[PDB]
Amino acid sequence: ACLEGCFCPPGLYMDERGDCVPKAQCPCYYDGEIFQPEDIFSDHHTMCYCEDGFMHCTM
Amino acid sequence: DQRVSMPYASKGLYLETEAGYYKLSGEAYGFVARIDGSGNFQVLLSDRYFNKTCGLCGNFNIFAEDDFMTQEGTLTSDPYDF
Ligand SMILES: *[C@@H]1O[C@H](CO)[C@@H](O)[C@H](O)[C@H]1NC(C)=O
Ligand SMILES: [Ca+2]
Repeated sequence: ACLEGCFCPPGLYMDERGDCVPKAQCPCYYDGEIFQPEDIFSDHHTMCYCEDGFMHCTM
Repeated sequence: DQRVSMPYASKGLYLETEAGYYKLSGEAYGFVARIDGSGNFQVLLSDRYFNKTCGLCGNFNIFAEDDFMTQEGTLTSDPYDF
């Protein structure tokens, strides 16, 4: 719905640590794992990275 | 970081100008680079590195479809993330 509470402007999205931040340093939550904004990441067979909040996996 | 004059020939790398366009030769190390006035990098390279040099200009093989083998070594469909 259209709820009531404490938000912050649209350019800013919420961080875990009480502040809200732009989507530049908005981490990824891949498989639960809280990856930092720049974490290149791969097993032998996959290839994955966190860009701006979304987790860009390939194969 | 020290700006040198031109031409220049240290360490087996003659740094010359040919046809009004700049050249960098490494015939001992098997390559010849150059640039034009507009700016168009070019790299001539021997047959010694056939199926060797893997990078941004791809391998020196015969094929042309398989010459995206990443720094891991992975045939990719995208010419961009490569
Ligand atoms: C290139 O070298 C690789 C690795 O040794 C080998 O697997 C492949 O068969 C070679 N390809 C050609 C065209 O020689
Ligand atoms: Ca090739």
